[PDB]
Amino acid sequence: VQQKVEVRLKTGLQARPAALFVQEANRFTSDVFLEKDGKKVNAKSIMGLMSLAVSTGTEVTLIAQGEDEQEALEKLAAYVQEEV
Repeated sequence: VQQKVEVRLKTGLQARPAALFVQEANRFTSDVFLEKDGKKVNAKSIMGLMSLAVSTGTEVTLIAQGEDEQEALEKLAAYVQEEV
């Protein structure tokens, strides 16, 4: 089941946090995504990170279409815009 919460990627998933992002979204047994204002990709995947997630400042919706749909999507999107 897929849900996603769009957040501004203040992380812009460069590596430090975002590797952990991918890792968490990935922990989540969900087809996770990150959709830059709709431009979605597998959040836990290369293009999810490097492509969409890496777009620091984009209001990208972090999806999780898995066992931890809601869980994954919300905390992962949260993560992008929650710290620095």
